Amino acid sequence: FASVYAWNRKRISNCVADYSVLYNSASFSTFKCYGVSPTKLNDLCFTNVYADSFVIRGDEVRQIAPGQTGKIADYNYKLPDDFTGCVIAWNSNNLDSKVGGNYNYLYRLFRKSNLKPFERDISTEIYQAGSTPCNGVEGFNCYFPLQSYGFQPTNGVGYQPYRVVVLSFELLHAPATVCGPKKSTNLVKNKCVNFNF
Amino acid sequence: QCVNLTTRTQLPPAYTNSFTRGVYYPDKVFRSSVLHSTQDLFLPFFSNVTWFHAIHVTKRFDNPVLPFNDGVYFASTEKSNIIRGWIFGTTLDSKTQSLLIVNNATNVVIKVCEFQFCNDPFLGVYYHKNNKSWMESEFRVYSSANNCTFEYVSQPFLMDLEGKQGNFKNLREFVFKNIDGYFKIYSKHTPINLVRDLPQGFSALEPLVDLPIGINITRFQTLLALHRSYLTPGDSSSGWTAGAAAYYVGYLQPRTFLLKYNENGTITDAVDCALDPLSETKCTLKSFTVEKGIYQTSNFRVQPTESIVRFPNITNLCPFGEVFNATRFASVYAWNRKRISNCVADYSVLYNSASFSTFKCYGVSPTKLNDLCFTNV
Amino acid sequence: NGLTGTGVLTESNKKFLPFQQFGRDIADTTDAVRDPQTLEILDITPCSFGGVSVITPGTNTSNQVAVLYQDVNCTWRVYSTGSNV
Amino acid sequence: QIQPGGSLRLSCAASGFSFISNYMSWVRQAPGKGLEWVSVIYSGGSTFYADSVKGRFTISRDKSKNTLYLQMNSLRAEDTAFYYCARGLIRGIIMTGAFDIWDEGTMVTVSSASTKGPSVFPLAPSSKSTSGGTAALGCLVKDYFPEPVTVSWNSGALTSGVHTFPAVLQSSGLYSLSSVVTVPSSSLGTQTYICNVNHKPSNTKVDKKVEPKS
Amino acid sequence: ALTQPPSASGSPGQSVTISCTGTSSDVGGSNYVSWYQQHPGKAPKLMISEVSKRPSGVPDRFSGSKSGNTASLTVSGLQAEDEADYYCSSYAGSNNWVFGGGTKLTVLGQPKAAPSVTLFPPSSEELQANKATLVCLISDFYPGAVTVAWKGDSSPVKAGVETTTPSKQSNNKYAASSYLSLTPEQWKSHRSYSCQVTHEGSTVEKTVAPT
Ligand SMILES: *[C@@H]1O[C@H](CO)[C@@H](O[C@@H]2O[C@H](CO)[C@@H](O)[C@H](O)[C@H]2NC(C)=O)[C@H](O)[C@H]1NC(C)=O
Ligand SMILES: *[C@@H]1O[C@H](CO)[C@@H](O[C@@H]2O[C@H](CO)[C@@H](O)[C@H](O)[C@H]2NC(C)=O)[C@H](O)[C@H]1NC(C)=O
Ligand SMILES: CCCCC/C=C\C/C=C/CCCCCCCC(=O)O
Ligand SMILES: *[C@@H]1O[C@H](CO)[C@@H](O)[C@H](O)[C@H]1NC(C)=O
Ligand SMILES: *[C@@H]1O[C@H](CO)[C@@H](O)[C@H](O)[C@H]1NC(C)=O
Ligand SMILES: *[C@@H]1O[C@H](CO)[C@@H](O)[C@H](O)[C@H]1NC(C)=O
Ligand SMILES: *[C@@H]1O[C@H](CO)[C@@H](O)[C@H](O)[C@H]1NC(C)=O
Ligand SMILES: *[C@@H]1O[C@H](CO)[C@@H](O)[C@H](O)[C@H]1NC(C)=O
Ligand SMILES: *[C@@H]1O[C@H](CO)[C@@H](O)[C@H](O)[C@H]1NC(C)=O
Ligand SMILES: *[C@@H]1O[C@H](CO)[C@@H](O)[C@H](O)[C@H]1NC(C)=O
Ligand SMILES: *[C@@H]1O[C@H](CO)[C@@H](O)[C@H](O)[C@H]1NC(C)=O
Repeated sequence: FASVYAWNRKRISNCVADYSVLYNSASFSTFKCYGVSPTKLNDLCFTNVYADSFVIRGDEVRQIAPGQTGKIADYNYKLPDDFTGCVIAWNSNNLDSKVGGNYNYLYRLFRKSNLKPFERDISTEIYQAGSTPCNGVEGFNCYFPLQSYGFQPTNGVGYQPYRVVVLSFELLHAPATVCGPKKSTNLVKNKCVNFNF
Repeated sequence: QCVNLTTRTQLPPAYTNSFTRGVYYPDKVFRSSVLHSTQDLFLPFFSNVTWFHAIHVTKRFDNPVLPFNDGVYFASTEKSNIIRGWIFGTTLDSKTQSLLIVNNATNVVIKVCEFQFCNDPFLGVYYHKNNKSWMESEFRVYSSANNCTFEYVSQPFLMDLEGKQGNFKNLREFVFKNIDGYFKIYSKHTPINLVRDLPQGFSALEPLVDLPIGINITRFQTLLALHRSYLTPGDSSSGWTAGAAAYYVGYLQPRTFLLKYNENGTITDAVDCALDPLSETKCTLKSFTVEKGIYQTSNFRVQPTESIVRFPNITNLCPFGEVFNATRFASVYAWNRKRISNCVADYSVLYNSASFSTFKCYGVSPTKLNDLCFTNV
Repeated sequence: NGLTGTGVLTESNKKFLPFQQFGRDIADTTDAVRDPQTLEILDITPCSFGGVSVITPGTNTSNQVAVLYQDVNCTWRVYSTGSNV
Repeated sequence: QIQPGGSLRLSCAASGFSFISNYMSWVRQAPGKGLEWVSVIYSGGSTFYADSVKGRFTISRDKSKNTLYLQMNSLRAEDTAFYYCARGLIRGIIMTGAFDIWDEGTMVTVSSASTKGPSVFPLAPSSKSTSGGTAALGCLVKDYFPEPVTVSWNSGALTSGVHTFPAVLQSSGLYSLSSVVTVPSSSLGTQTYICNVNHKPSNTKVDKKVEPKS
Repeated sequence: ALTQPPSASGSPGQSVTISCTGTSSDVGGSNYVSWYQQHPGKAPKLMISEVSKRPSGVPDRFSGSKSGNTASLTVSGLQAEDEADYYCSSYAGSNNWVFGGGTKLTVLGQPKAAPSVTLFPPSSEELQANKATLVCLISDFYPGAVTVAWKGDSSPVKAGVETTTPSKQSNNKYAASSYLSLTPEQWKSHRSYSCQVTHEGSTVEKTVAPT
């Protein structure tokens, strides 16, 4: 996947959304939808589908929600207050950890201001905590703004790495291309019918 | 390949009026024979837009760095394809990510990576007489492009690039918005026949694209094309001819408009419900015609000019390290209770010392914790 | 002290007891406040005030209009001044 | 002691260090002048050194246990000083820029020649030292390394006016001092005034008589 | 380095000031100025933090301020025992970290004393020893901020001189000594030398001529 400070964003185009094929391949343990109920997912068509993905600590999974504070939600990944998609996260200690620690995963620790929703800050300029500048060297009151998680395999759960996918989309209003597993019928005109368009 | 141009004359800026320009379809729903009231980022009616040109003979190649406040209405009157695109960003100097929309003579290129832009970015067309052709020669925009995130390249084509000598025949209008990491572009092309001073009329811009770029934007700059031929001796920084084009820039603000859809579904007119009291009444009446009389409008409003904050004189930081970092806690049947007095609540200092995994507030939202004062802590 | 708002601040004659910080009117809006650094009382007055009417001869005849500010006395809180006041 | 061109290991304890903003500078002090900064280590792995030291000294922290190492290499014998471990003071994430915990330091001496015996001269009583009823005479004992040295007057007899001044450390690296005593000017040469010089690290014992100038 | 005057003292139960008067870009161009304290034998102890702040302990007689390129300390009330050195300190530009010079702070409850000076020329045996040393002894000068200057016939000299730091005697006043290195041909070259000592503005000098 990707680390959280430079998070990936994949575009989901014209395809069929059958999420039952996942029933035998992976469990989740966090799966929350926001603009829509989970019982009507395979009955709708979705307009702008995007899939963000990253890896965070197990304790920070609660931060992936609208209206949150903390290290991830302040300046690593911010959701809007009118969010619509679904948030999914699963434990990944058997994959993304190794003996001695896996330092391929980073996070931002210092910033001047909070992020706006759905922006990305991949700059590595040295954060100035003091009044005197420091001209691009680390030292007195100047820190490198990115740190690494330490993922050794026997950690307390919640220090173990979690993979998080955020599904973003829209409903009705515009043309869609995803749809669910529903099957179509013929067009009956000039009669009273229930319809699903 | 990056030059600082010269042989440019000095002039003050020019301004113009926007005669009810810059309206776009605010959703993707079809409406017919109706008047719809909508609030959004619009260009106010009869606004003072800024005017930029480039006519040589006097040379005038305007492409300064302009603010991008809340959105931009951009209009271009041309005949020979001089404006080619824009660059958007905050510093434009490879310490931050920037967006580039450009039109080569063959493709449209959109790229959102780390560019090192020049002081005078441009393109350049060369004109031969021996060979019967204007051809695209220079592309001098950036020096480097390191950590790209988004990229799109259109299907190939070939533009004309040929220099005309008549009057401005093409008007192209764009609206640029940037919200929730989406860069939205609305566009409209119109055939005109004009000499200067962006015209009057009404045409609604249709949605062009939404790019998921996710960057911060506060400034932007226009990309113009240059002309070089056997009559431009120079060396490479004085031997250029400008051409002929003009473009106008205005800024959007949040307004309420009343749009009119004809029977075919086209927006043909609009009322700016905050331009005058007359328009206030037109808009509260939901009609374009007002009958003789006297009408009550809203009370007289005054807008705030400044923002002030007044907190008490507190210097210390709260004991975050002797509450969360204690050595030995208490058992639950005899639980401890510490009194928090006059101190500063900076809970960001905990961001690198301890994770939590349960943190729930009850009377207050977590996004307003460092904006309040607390009484009995 | 965390309480946000909009208005005009003026020097006050109210005098708070030491355990008081805000003052409220009958509609329960905050109309007085003690400044937390200078310990002086201030009154907070709203900013919008006064009715406005527009007189038109009909927009099917002209778009000339007149405006009546029902709370102004000129001998200003107006949108424009033009001529013929 | 260590001859120049050597090396030395100075170690201290970085208890509670891995949090960022935890500077642990090192500061020297010459025996008599005053304080002077030497080096600094920042907990994000950054090292910085003062001038006139740079390239010869190196900090290499042990992230294994907790121990902090300053390796001095090729000492120039103008570094003889107490060396302190100054731990910083932090106001949250902001380094305050002051050192609150010290450690009493280690004495680091750099010399040469090892040891040496004193050279003695008698400083005669003179009219330029004479004033009215009294005149002063003494003994100058100079150029010795092994610090503890003693000079008595007349095998310990005279205790009046006998004052031995603190030894001085020259640029040559050897000590020197002079002990003087006043005695009535009527008694310039009259009685015995013999300074007994004893050097205890060596075995030097010499008696020198002081008499008025010829 | 920075500058602070090496001697300042006053009556017990009063206010004494100490100026640090650095340049710009360490003291004027910053705000991280501190003050320490070193009793004669112990480690330094942080006495005043940034500008004007205190740790715990540190009884509120000590105060600090900054007025540009000069920060200053002020002790309001000498109890009996605040004799120290009081180094001021600052963070300079590039992680530099500069220091001060140190000011002794006594409290002569009685009346100042006069530095008794005594000067000796190189003995005869030393003349025969192909060398020469002038000996300047200072004694009994209560308040210890003495300094010394050496003189050839008319000019000052600054080479070949060593100066002891003041040392406390039994009577709890001070003593010091200085040595001048000379080749005997330079000893007879100049017609006379002298040692001068300055102490609280006042000055006393002694002089000797070769034979
Ligand atoms: C174009 O002109 C600009 C000045 O307007 C030149 O800018 C400086 O560039 C150097 C690096 O080469 C920087 O260190 C300076 O800080 C810049 N100063 C300013 C005022 O910008 C630029 O070098 C010129 N480039 C060319 C090709 O002429
Ligand atoms: C809060 O701090 C301000 C300064 O930051 C203090 O204001 C001073 O007030 C005294 C009145 O006794 C004036 O003489 C000073 O000139 C003020 N200083 C400034 C910079 O304006 C204020 O006193 C502090 N609050 C309290 C309760 O003391
Ligand atoms: C020392 C007690 C001071 C209490 C101040 C009173 C109110 C201010 C509330 C602060 C909430 C602190 C929670 C820490 C959130 C960090 C989230 C994370 O870990 O990512
Ligand atoms: C956008 O960039 C500007 C640079 O001037 C910066 O001040 C601002 O904080 C950035 N946006 C956010 C939301 O921080
Ligand atoms: C636009 O604003 C400028 C600002 O000074 C002013 O000079 C100019 O007259 C304005 N133009 C119009 C048409 O109001
Ligand atoms: C125009 O620029 C894009 C940017 O990479 C490039 O891919 C394209 O090939 C260029 N046009 C032509 C005709 O090569
Ligand atoms: C036209 O001639 C120019 C040289 O004058 C050459 O660079 C260019 O490639 C030629 N183009 C064609 C189509 O011949
Ligand atoms: C951007 O480039 C820098 C330097 O080449 C590199 O350190 C950094 O990892 C790059 N960004 C990403 C997301 O890899
Ligand atoms: C749409 O309406 C216009 C007049 O407003 C009319 O000229 C045109 O024919 C209509 N379009 C059609 C034919 O659907
Ligand atoms: C408390 O802080 C110390 C560092 O001072 C750290 O080593 C320890 O792990 C912390 N313990 C808790 C419970 O925070
Ligand atoms: C007002 O305009 C309408 C349509 O243009 C017209 O039918 C009407 O007659 C006009 N009013 C008068 C009084 O003529």
